[PDB]
Amino acid sequence: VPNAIKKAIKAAHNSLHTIEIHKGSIYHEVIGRSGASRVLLKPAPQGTGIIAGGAIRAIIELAGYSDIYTKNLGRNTPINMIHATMDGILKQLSPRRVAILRNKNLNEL
Amino acid sequence: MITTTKPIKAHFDPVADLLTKINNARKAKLMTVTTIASKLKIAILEILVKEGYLANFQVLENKSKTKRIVTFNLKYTQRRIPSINGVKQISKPGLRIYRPFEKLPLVLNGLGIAIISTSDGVMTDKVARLKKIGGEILAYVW
Amino acid sequence: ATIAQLIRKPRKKKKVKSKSPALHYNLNLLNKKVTNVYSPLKRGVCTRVGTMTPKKPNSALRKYAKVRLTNGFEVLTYIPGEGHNLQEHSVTLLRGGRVKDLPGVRYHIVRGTLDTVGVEKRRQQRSAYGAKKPK
RNA sequence: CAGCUAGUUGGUGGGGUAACGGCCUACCAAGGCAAUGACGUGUAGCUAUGCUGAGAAGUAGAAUAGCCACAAUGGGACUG
RNA sequence: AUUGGGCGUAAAGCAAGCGCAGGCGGAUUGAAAAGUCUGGUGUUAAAGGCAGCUGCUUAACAGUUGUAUGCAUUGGAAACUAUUAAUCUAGAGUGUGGUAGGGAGUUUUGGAAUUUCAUGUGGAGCGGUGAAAUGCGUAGAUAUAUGAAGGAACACCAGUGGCGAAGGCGAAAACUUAGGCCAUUACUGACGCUUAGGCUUGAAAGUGUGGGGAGCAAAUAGGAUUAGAUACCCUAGUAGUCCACACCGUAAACGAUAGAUACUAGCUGUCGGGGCGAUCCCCUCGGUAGUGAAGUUAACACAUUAAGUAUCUCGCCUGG
RNA sequence: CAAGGAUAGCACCGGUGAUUGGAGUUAAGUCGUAACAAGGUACCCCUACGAGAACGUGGGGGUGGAUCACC
RNA sequence: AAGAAAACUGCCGAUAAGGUCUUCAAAAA
Ligand SMILES: [Mg+2]
Ligand SMILES: [Mg+2]
Ligand SMILES: [Mg+2]
Ligand SMILES: [Mg+2]
Ligand SMILES: [Mg+2]
Ligand SMILES: [Mg+2]
Ligand SMILES: [Mg+2]
Ligand SMILES: [Mg+2]
Ligand SMILES: [Mg+2]
Ligand SMILES: [Mg+2]
Ligand SMILES: [Mg+2]
Ligand SMILES: [Mg+2]
Ligand SMILES: [Mg+2]
Ligand SMILES: [Mg+2]
Ligand SMILES: [Mg+2]
Ligand SMILES: [Mg+2]
Ligand SMILES: [Mg+2]
Ligand SMILES: [Mg+2]
Ligand SMILES: [Mg+2]
Ligand SMILES: [Mg+2]
Ligand SMILES: [Mg+2]
Ligand SMILES: [Mg+2]
Ligand SMILES: [Mg+2]
Ligand SMILES: [Mg+2]
Ligand SMILES: [Mg+2]
Ligand SMILES: [Mg+2]
Ligand SMILES: [Mg+2]
Ligand SMILES: [Mg+2]
Ligand SMILES: [Mg+2]
Ligand SMILES: [Mg+2]
Ligand SMILES: [Mg+2]
Ligand SMILES: [Mg+2]
Ligand SMILES: [Mg+2]
Repeated sequence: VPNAIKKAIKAAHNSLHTIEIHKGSIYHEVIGRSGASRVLLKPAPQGTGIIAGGAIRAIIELAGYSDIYTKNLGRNTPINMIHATMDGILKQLSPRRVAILRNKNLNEL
Repeated sequence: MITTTKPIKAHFDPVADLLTKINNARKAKLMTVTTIASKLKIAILEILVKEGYLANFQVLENKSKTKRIVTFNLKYTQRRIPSINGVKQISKPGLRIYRPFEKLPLVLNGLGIAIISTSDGVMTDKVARLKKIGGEILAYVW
Repeated sequence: ATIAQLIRKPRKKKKVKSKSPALHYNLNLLNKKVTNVYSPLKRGVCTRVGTMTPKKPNSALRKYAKVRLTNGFEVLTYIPGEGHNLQEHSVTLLRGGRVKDLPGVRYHIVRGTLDTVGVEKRRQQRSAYGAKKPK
């Protein structure tokens, strides 16, 4: 265990992805797919807390996000749950970048 | 003027025809596509270019005025990644979706656009909310 | 499948079966009809007691018992606890359960209820096995 | 559970009913329902509601409240 | 699993086709306003439900005010669907012009090869096997040469192939007949896709009647092997395999992948029509294969002939 | 007019029944070794017959078959 | 010079029951 522990430790240190938060939560509802694992993430009002359980709850706490609605619609393998959760959070679109591209006004309608 | 060489065909359902064309062009990084022109399809393209997902949409007619085809292009940035992320049609043939104004959907918390044709042709979800009138829901575009 | 296909033949839900079916039958006796009324626990006489070996992983002598519930249905039941008194004609009260090793038994002989003396010399888990207070 | 229905379908004159009405009568006809499920079987008082569910809904129709039906079983009528 | 699932290898695409009713469905114009949206009015009993307040020592609880959901009627909206009145050809068909096929049925014909019989030569084995033995042979077998009869199947051609919806189709000819590909300045003008029920076809085995029977061979007999052999081997051997007319309607009936429509890199083959004109090769339109990225998958793998991006319709699946 | 009674034959549903058929569960039994490797006769599907039994053989259908091989 | 080269088959059946074994990363003056 000690060996494998520190191995995975350094491993995550190497592969670290960058996450952006909006008011502590996730901006838009998203479904993360990885194999046969599908994880649904939904924006939450400030106060509900992390309604996640298992791999998703660990990810949400470790990412920084507070309020988050989740449901595991697929398998219960921790590796695939982490894969599906990270895929859903990485495909997220910022409210800013969209309009920039889209040639609109910052967030204005 | 614009000439072609290939025959232009279209599926019978005018919303998902466009959606399949758009998704395939987006996935394959293709730019110029063609399809048969209908007033509903023309009108839906009218609201999309004001909201900014495609650049141009050109409809042409024959010398006899019996057939028309609209040829639109997508808005790719310099690095070649599109503005459309995903399109999904709700009111497919057979099962038509009717939602009142109070139950008008919000696509991706307002980032995407919902196409709703209430009584004066297609209209985006936000302006539909402004008019406090609802109706037919064509497709989800984000 | 398809909207038209499902409109014609809707989705039929799978059924649900009980685990203690013999416990939900009440005989009126005046008409001799069997109605389906759920009941927590019922009563039954006894028509055979002895030993029977278990399934595969577990091998040990075990006590079983046949019963004739208030209604007209016979089911094999296991004699729980250590020490027994059944003698081919002792009333008993039965509840739900499932002994994994023995195939067919799906009820437990409630201890210390009618003609079954509670297993004495029992402290821990004395409520389940019908025992009062040694103090 | 694939045919069911012979006062069943319609008209005529009359009677009866608080009232319309094969509700009943005599005559004249042969229709009516049914694969979009008649008919038959089994089951059950219905609803507002109770419990559960993010929702769509699932489930039981405690108490109580609305409506219906019943008063040992099966029929008839008086009074009003 | 309408929201909210799947059917190549895990349960699940009927064997295939012709298909009525049903569902879905090209483009444009006009009307109506049945869906759809919206305004007004009525109602949806009270209690309960959610929000606020009060009263019980606060609560539980009780009261209090607020709080929807649907239906009907009326007044408008006309984008889509539905209805009706019409126009158009791009869908689908028809004709003309090119054209490839073992597509099917009926009737005739032909040659190798086996068997039997007939006639010669001939003289001791032949046959069979892991090794042998039943068996055939001086009544002259096997072999060799010629001839006759009869039944069944059609070497080579024959394929990194063709046709049909599937099962299937391969000697030659005639008659009848089905579908398909390419180009259309022609024509009708949405006549189209799917299909519950229904109808047609549907390998081989099997059935009934009447023929036929060369070879082969379930069942059966014998000789081997074996601890035993009702099996694998050998020698015999009936039904059957064949034809006509009637049934049976099942197969790993498999591309383990329903049909239709639009789009999505490329490369290598091969076949057909068309364009050029020795082949060869180039291009176009299609059919049949290999390799292969995005994409999909649990993986194997699929990948323009999808299991990819999507729609319509039908069939089917819900632990053993 | 008519509850009820008697007679009469059909219709539907239930219980039980000598005897008998298979089925699951099971103790370690009794005869083979059919399948998984080329499982020692490749396997599997449909069908007909036969045999203590798994199964054998004939006809058709498939590779969800091994070995084999090509510079 | 274009060669090849060739399989071959006797017989060969069975193996009583239930059974360990991963303790753990908290992380270390
Ligand atoms: Mg009742
Ligand atoms: Mg739920
Ligand atoms: Mg009540
Ligand atoms: Mg009650
Ligand atoms: Mg009483
Ligand atoms: Mg599933
Ligand atoms: Mg399967
Ligand atoms: Mg098939
Ligand atoms: Mg099948
Ligand atoms: Mg057809
Ligand atoms: Mg039709
Ligand atoms: Mg249209
Ligand atoms: Mg109320
Ligand atoms: Mg209250
Ligand atoms: Mg000869
Ligand atoms: Mg046959
Ligand atoms: Mg014999
Ligand atoms: Mg022989
Ligand atoms: Mg016979
Ligand atoms: Mg079958
Ligand atoms: Mg086949
Ligand atoms: Mg491939
Ligand atoms: Mg079961
Ligand atoms: Mg074997
Ligand atoms: Mg052997
Ligand atoms: Mg074998
Ligand atoms: Mg014997
Ligand atoms: Mg045999
Ligand atoms: Mg066989
Ligand atoms: Mg034999
Ligand atoms: Mg065979
Ligand atoms: Mg020997
Ligand atoms: Mg043995």
